[PDB]
Amino acid sequence: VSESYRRRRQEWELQYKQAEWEVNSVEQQINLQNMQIKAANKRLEQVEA
Amino acid sequence: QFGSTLLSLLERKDSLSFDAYQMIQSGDLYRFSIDLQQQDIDINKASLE
Repeated sequence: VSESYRRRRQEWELQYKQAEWEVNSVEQQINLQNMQIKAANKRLEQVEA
Repeated sequence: QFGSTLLSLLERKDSLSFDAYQMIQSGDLYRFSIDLQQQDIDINKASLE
């Protein structure tokens, strides 16, 4: 039983750390979307002019 | 004959003035074009990251 709990912990550790990486990735998405917004604005400005 | 001759010259002039104005006017769009193209380059950099 003791060793079983140990393995369970190993699993939980790996699991959470992977989720952590994913949490980082979404930030990159946010940055990209902001740049995209900038571009859209430029397009409008171009049409306007 | 003199009057008609002169008239034709004014028609010429305004033609040229139109074309000149049009060309310089069109020259500005490149500004926006450059802006957005460069912006896309940066966006691709972020994607790479």
